[PDB]
Amino acid sequence: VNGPEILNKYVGESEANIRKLFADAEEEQRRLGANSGLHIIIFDEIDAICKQRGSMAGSTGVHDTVVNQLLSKIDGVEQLNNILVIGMTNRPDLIDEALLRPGRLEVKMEIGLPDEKGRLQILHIHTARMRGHQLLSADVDIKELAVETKNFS
Amino acid sequence: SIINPDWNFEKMGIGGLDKEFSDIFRRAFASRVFPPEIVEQMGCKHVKGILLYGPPGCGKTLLARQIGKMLNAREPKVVNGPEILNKYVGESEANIRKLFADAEEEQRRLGANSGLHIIIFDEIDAICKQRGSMAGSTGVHDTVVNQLLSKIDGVEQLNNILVIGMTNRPDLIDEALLRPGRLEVKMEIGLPDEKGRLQILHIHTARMRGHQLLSADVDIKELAVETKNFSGAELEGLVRAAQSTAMNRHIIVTRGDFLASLENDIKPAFGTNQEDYASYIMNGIIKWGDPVTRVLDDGELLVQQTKNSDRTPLVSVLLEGPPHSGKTALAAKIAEESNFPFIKICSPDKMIGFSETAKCQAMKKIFDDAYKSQLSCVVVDDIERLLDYVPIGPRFSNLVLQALLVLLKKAPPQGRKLLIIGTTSRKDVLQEMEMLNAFSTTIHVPNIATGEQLLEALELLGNFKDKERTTIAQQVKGKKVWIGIKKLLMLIEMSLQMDPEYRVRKFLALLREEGA
Amino acid sequence: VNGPEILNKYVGESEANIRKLFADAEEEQRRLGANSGLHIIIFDEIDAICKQRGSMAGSTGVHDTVVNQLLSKIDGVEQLNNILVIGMTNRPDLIDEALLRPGRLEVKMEIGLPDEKGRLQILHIHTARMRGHQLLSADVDIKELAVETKNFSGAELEGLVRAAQSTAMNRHIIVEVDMEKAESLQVTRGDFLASLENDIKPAFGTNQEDYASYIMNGIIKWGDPVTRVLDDGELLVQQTKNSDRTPLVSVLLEGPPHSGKTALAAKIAEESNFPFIKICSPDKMIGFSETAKCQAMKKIFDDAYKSQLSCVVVDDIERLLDYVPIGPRFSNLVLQALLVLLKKAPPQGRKLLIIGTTSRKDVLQEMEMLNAFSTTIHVPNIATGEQLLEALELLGNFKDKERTTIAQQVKGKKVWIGIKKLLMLIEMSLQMDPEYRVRKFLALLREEGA
Amino acid sequence: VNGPEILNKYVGESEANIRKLFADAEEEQRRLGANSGLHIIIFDEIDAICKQRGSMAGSTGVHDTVVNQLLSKIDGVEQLNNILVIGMTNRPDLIDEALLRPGRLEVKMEIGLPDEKGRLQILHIHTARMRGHQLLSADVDIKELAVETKNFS
Amino acid sequence: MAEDADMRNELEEMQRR
Ligand SMILES: Nc1ncnc2c1ncn2[C@@H]1O[C@H](COP(=O)(O)OP(=O)(O)OP(=O)(O)O)[C@@H](O)[C@H]1O
Ligand SMILES: Nc1ncnc2c1ncn2[C@@H]1O[C@H](COP(=O)(O)OP(=O)(O)OP(=O)(O)O)[C@@H](O)[C@H]1O
Ligand SMILES: Nc1ncnc2c1ncn2[C@@H]1O[C@H](COP(=O)(O)OP(=O)(O)OP(=O)(O)O)[C@@H](O)[C@H]1O
Repeated sequence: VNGPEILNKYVGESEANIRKLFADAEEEQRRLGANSGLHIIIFDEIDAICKQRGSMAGSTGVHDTVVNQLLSKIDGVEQLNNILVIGMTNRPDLIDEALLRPGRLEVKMEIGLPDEKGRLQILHIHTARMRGHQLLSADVDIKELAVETKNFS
Repeated sequence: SIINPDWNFEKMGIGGLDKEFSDIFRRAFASRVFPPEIVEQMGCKHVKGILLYGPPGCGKTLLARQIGKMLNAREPKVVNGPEILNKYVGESEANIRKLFADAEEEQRRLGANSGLHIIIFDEIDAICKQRGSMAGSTGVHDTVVNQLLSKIDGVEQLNNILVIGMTNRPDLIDEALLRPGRLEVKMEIGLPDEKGRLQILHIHTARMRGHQLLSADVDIKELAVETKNFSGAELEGLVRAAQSTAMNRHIIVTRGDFLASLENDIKPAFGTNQEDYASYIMNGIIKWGDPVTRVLDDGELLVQQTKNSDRTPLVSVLLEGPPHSGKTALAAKIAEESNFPFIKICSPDKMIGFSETAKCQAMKKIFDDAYKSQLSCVVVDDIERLLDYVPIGPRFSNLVLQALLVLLKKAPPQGRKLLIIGTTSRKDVLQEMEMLNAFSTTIHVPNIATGEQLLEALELLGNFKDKERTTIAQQVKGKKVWIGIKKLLMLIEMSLQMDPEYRVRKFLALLREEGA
Repeated sequence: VNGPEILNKYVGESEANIRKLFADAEEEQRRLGANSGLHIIIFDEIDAICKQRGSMAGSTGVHDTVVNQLLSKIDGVEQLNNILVIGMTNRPDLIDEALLRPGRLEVKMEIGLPDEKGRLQILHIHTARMRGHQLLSADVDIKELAVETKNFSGAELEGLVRAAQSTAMNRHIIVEVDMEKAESLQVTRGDFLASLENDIKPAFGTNQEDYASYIMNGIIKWGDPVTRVLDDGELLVQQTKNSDRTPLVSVLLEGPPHSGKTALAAKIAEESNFPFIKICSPDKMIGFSETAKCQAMKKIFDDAYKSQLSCVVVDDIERLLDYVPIGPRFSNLVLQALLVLLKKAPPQGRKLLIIGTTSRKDVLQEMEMLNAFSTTIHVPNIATGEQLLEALELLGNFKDKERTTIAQQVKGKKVWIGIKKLLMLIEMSLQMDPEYRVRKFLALLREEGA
Repeated sequence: VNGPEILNKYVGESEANIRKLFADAEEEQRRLGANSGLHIIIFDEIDAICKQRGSMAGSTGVHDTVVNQLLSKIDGVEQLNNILVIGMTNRPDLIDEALLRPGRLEVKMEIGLPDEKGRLQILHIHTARMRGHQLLSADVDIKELAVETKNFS
Repeated sequence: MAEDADMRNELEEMQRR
């Protein structure tokens, strides 16, 4: 799911487009208690869904109900053990400690520009498809490409 | 016959909170566990509400799940937050009423002697906010709130309900809904003390201990000593990660040893960060002379002045001087060496490109979080930037200033304490602007005044050696120097990147610029 | 009806569910004209429906239709006399006045907080069955509760009752026991736990323990001036209680900073024995835009006017209106509202007093507020060592030898400080050692004096 | 018409209730047309039923636009000289420009807060039955009461 | 935002033969 797309202007649809992600797995919990299979969820851009909630005022409360929903879902009264939730973004400082605390999102990770070494393995993969063909061999050495490409992603 | 509600509960599932469960129990469940022979002689209406407010963590929803899982009422109709809300009108409210309908049916047909019904509002703060001023004058949530509180204490005189609510912001809820009769008990469960924490960290470990696991070397008392404010659930997060480390250890009969030692550095906490200091103190601290020790032992003095005292729960201190003189670093070192659970920084670094109101809010948040815990030393860095001051024209952020100042003048709750710190590069504008009056005192941090100090600073750093250092010492003989060391270091490296021929002469030619 | 239950997604049935109400009584009115048995209605939280028809700012709702229909059906073309519509709300002003004019709703009687007499009856009811069934002990009569209950309202009044009987019930029940074992013992009295749980129940009006933050250390009688101040306060406060035609009174407690104006202000508020007190202070309202700050101040006073009596304590006015000495900038709206509210006359003999505080009179004199304040008070901070060390005795720290040690230095010389600073001075000096404590204190005391 | 009761969920019924409202009238127009019944309707609280043709009042669904059917029946191609409608409002300006003009709504006039003279006359009407009775309204001095009571109406 | 866009819909099918 892309964050910017589930937000509908008409109230109720925005938050209720989330419970669908969890409902099928909840039904699986009703049927199979502890031996169910996982159901993975991927929030591709979460910082639009979630931001720091307003405090001590009626104002600045816009778009907080969504957070109040999914926080209630992933650890609520119906203790739901079969789902691992992914989140991924580029602004890790906008998001609640209320969400980052253990039980909701246990671990935070960093993935950044790999390095010449990382690029080298990337090039091994995407070249290796051609290696499988074996057509794409022109005495092209990968170290040229690595040391030439310094910041590339 | 009559059926007892709880039936088999024996203080399991939680720990850390016994007084709080008791203060809920006597208020809510005592009237329901008692011989009803004399209850009508007593003329009591069974209370219809419980509220839980607190920070993230601290086990509130576990409490609420326990009461309703253990109990034999066996009728829980949890609400998941704004699940009520629907696009079409009338559905939002009727989704409330289809909760209470079953209970109201039972009560109508079966009377005073009846079973129980429980409703568990998770994150009540979204649907129920204060009527009258909300996202505009009218707002959307008037309907659901006026329905809810028309219903709980309504015309029907209904009993046979228990409404549990959870939230993180107890102030947003309206007094019409919080007053006695609808929701009586508003508990303040917060970070536990070491004795409570030990109970937590014993029950999350007993399921390991029943089987022979967790070799005897680990002592949970030490863990309770070195985990003062983990905000609850980070304890079981620690334990889960420890399971994980032992687990990927025995990979080609596992045990968990020194789990706290391994985990504590890795796990962030609501309280202090383990080490986020490197940004402020990257290169460490070199004491060049006596003023360093003077300011620093003054700091630890003023520190123990908080713990060992009453009737002054906070002491605020400005430690200022000319620019480039390590004002932030000394604050950080005071905080580090002082062994405070809630050390935090409010650096304008974090808050940039913010309107002054949002700046205010990101500054009040941390003080509220400090009011949670027992002790703290908060530090404000570069106040002249935090409240923007520009010499060319007098323009500043009134709102942030006023907030900061009253926050200095804010008596925290009974028992709690603060060691607020503030740094400036300029003090005269504050003398104009009334900030200094609020502060208890001032700690000047002089620039390097004498080359006699400078030379030992250089040997402490360890870059130059006796031969050239003789030359520099000879040149600085008798003259006075006015230099901040955060500028010095820059001059050092700007020297070292020239060859040894003109190394020292570039250094000294740049040095003589300042000259004051 | 429970208010909004009437509303439904389908169009025309929302108001049909209203029409279903009166279509059960109009038949009786039709066939038995006069002799009928008074069909009636009970609304609740009527504000959601039945507000002014121009509410489309934020609402954008069809509820116009609802109020038009009801407003039509009650008076209407057809006359039906045997209808009683009972309506109740906490926010009355949102209503459409057209349904509220006489003939539809003529009696708009509004209930008021129970007075110190009537709460006797309120408590007496809920204790009647008890003291008839020989539960309650005789030592606690209800007057002792009533006079202690300042602003308890209704459910807040009966809450302590229910909770105290619940505490007396709890004692019998008793942790890790497999069963909570209620020893079946009939003896349940509820003797003093009401007087305990007066601690536990805060009302909205005043919280007797919310003064700890302001008065942390209590009041110290360092000298005669503070006695003079409190005397002036009390003889100024008997004014409102025992007068007419001065229903508002307005004072200021000004003085140099760090002198503790707010503290003795709240002590005046206590010793006045008023029902209703407030401390309108910035320490709660921080980061509030000027409009929200002003509307909070107006909520304070619209809460006070409800009461027969009231006192308010405006704390650090200069910060309340965000005064800054350089490049003077000042909340214009807050100043204007704060000034108007001093000379607002409460409607029907209600008595209010305002206790303003600040560190500086000059800005108020320039802002034309001092004459708005009716009569002002100065707070002379400690100007003398002979007063200083007397206060130091009333504290107890810096015992006799240290007292004598500083006595020579300050007995014949000036010392101009406030005691807010004094506390912090002594606490800081006390840390290092007994021997070094007095010279630290004194060199510090000479450092601060410019 | 006790406010809106014509509105109903099934579209076409809201629009079509009015033909039932006018049917007997146009029947008497066509059959036995010269001397007629002169039927009347009261049509209270137009502020609910009529609006600015659906443009205003938010997004009022086309169910709201029953004004079109009303217009066409009162002054459309088929015309009626045998019936008159009445209107009653508290907020006339909210009505569309169309109806208020002649042929549809010929006469418009406020009912104002009456002067002292009219207030005396109305108070006299209510008190008259009691005054007629021998034992009531002694020393009441309705003219004094009138001059006392300034804006009551 | 333009919040409180709450709207209602009507039956127009009335399926019957
Ligand atoms: N007494 C306790 N001490 C420490 N951790 C607890 C305790 N009780 C529950 N936990 C942990 O708390 C989790 C669920 O309750 P939690 O504290 O997350 O609610 P909450 O934090 O108030 O809700 P929110 O996250 O919305 O603030 C469980 O996963 C459990 O591990
Ligand atoms: N007492 C001290 N002795 C030696 N070095 C110090 C001392 N205090 C700070 N430093 C050095 O200062 C460096 C950090 O500078 P810092 O960020 O404090 O500059 P600053 O004082 O904030 O200047 P500015 O206020 O202009 O930003 C650290 O790497 C640390 O070595
Ligand atoms: N007799 C007394 N008169 C004044 N203050 C006293 C007295 N006894 C004790 N105090 C102290 O006064 C303190 C409150 O002073 P307060 O905070 O009102 O001053 P302030 O208004 O903050 O000064 P400033 O406005 O300069 O900051 C209390 O903490 C209390 O210990």
